[PDB]
Amino acid sequence: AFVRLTLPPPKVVDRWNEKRALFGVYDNIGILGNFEKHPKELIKGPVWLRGWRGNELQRCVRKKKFVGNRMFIEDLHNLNKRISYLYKHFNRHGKYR
Amino acid sequence: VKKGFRAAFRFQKELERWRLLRCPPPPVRRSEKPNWDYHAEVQAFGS
Amino acid sequence: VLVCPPLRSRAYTPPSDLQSRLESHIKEVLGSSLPNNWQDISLDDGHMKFRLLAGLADGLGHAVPNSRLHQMCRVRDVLDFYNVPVQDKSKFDELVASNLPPNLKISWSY
Amino acid sequence: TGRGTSSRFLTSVLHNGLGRYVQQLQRLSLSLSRDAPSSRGAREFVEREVTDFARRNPGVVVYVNPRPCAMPRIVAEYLNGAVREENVNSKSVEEIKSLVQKLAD
Amino acid sequence: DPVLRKCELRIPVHRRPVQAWVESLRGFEQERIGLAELHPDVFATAPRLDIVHQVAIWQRNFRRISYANTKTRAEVSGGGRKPWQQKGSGRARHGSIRSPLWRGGGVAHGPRGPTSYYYMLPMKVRALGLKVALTVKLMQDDLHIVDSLELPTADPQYLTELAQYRHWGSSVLLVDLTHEEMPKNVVAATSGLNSFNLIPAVGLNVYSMLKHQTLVLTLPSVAFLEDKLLWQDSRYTPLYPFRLPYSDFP
RNA sequence: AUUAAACCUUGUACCUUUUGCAUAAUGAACUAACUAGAAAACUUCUAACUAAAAGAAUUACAGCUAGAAACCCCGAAACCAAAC
Ligand SMILES: [Mg+2]
Ligand SMILES: [Mg+2]
Ligand SMILES: [Mg+2]
Ligand SMILES: [Mg+2]
Ligand SMILES: [Mg+2]
Ligand SMILES: [Mg+2]
Repeated sequence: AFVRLTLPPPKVVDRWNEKRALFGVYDNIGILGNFEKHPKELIKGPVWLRGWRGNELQRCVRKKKFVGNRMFIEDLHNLNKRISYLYKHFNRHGKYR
Repeated sequence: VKKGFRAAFRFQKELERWRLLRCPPPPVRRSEKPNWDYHAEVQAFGS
Repeated sequence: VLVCPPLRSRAYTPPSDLQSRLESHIKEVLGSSLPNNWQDISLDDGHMKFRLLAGLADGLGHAVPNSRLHQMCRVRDVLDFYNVPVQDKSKFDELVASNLPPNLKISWSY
Repeated sequence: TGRGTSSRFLTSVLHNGLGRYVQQLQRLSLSLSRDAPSSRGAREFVEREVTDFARRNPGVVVYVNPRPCAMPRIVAEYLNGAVREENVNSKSVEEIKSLVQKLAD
Repeated sequence: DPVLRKCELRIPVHRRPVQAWVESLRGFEQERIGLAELHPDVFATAPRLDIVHQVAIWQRNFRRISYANTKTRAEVSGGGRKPWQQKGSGRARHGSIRSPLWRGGGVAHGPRGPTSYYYMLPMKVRALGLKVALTVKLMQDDLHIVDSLELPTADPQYLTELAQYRHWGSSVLLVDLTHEEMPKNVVAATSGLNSFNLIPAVGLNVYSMLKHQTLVLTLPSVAFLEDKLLWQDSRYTPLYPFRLPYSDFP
């Protein structure tokens, strides 16, 4: 194989930037705040998987439910095919029955 | 162009051996090299 | 113009006359002329503990750590706490001053 | 590997046992870090074992040079001029003590 | 005038309350001005570092969402027609130029879509983690109890110098009862300083305490934390979401 | 092994595969990069609280909650729709 003939540039991480310093604050907003807000409400992400977890087939179906009607034609077609592939895998294949 | 700094580092030492061994430098007295105090070494010689 | 006082050392050596200081401090705090069995007297009263421990810290220069504050149930516990010395010398400092044999040499890079 | 490697005959340095036995190990140098988990085991070695070892072998000059470091390294110098370096990264005091005694012998 | 604080709630008879040295940030030499009594079941619980590990990992994972994605062999452009006949050419059999065995093909088992790592520990477990973290700081002399956060001047330099004088760690976490009432002088100083991070009482978390060497707690915040956490034990199981009206819950 | 590179002694390529055998039969000129095990019903292990556990709907004659722990790749002849 081949390896670099020079050392790559040093990578410097500032561990006291604002994002890292205050990471985690308000994770106990509920228990310490009279349960006004559940901590799951603080997650920033796709609408269909805020405060939710599942396997890919479940993830595929959940993406369709929330934004199935606002998706592009090609993206929706690929999602439908992705669901049908996963369905036959998880429900008809695998070592265990 | 792979990730990481370590693979380059191990190779940089491989380059070190290639250059030094192919073209060795002239010998230098042990005094010039690190970890030398004259008095302590003299004591050990007698002991 | 708040000027930071010079940093204090975090090493404490028990004074020989520590007993005289402690007995005098107890007398001053409560004014009972050191009733017999003074050590057994408890520090349950919040005001009593604060006056005693704080006064000793000002004079001696060492104060009970918050972690060890609760275990100072009685004067005897307070007396024992001050008696034990506190050293700021690192374990390396002992090696440097240990007078190691000549064949052993140590150099500090930090 | 026998055909793939060099070989020699049994030998000594200067007829070590004919006259007076002279210790072959000449110098040991150990570099350590004040604040590093990997060198923690070696820091214990310097606290206790190094002093005993120095007196036991008075013909081995010992250099300890604590520095900001990632891997503690021991360099052994013999009288014939041969050098040997062994990595001590994250080794306990028991391992170092046994390892150093092999170098002296 | 010794500032004396005692537990408002009832301590178990067998347990003895822990104590702390109340301090004031107003003066450089105002190290000790009062004495406090901290509830044992909050500041003296048994030392268990697995719960700190459990909560610390939780404060890492549930938020996590990963956006790494790789196309599969069907989503890759092209690869519809069969490249060549099975036999007669002396080459292996392939049904699409876009397969996992082909340069430019689709990944075999790669990251798919956005993934979520969301899970919540039980309510008592995460509350217990806060109690454990509180004791660890107290015993290791990293927790300082203060009456109020008032400072003589807004200059950041004063706050940094004071920490060294009092032997506090480089990174200090400051907790106040409520965000709205916090003094303006502290606000200016802490904002300019990276290591000194100021949070409100409700935003206390295990991860923040682990990252920050020392922790400064105001007296009202200690009472606030003491009630919240000690409510978690001696409580029923929720008939409802707690936010809904309850007979004896704020 | 050897004083000595070769002479002297010992030794039926590899993988897959056939029965657990090959002197078979498949596959490989060589180099670099790429190229195939994925899910938590039941079980085990680890903790929180405990006739109760769970941050609403769930389960319970010691349970309940949370964590960790699992099930691949390439390849037809074809079939249907719509263009050309
Ligand atoms: Mg296609
Ligand atoms: Mg076709
Ligand atoms: Mg095909
Ligand atoms: Mg691609
Ligand atoms: Mg071939
Ligand atoms: Mg197939």
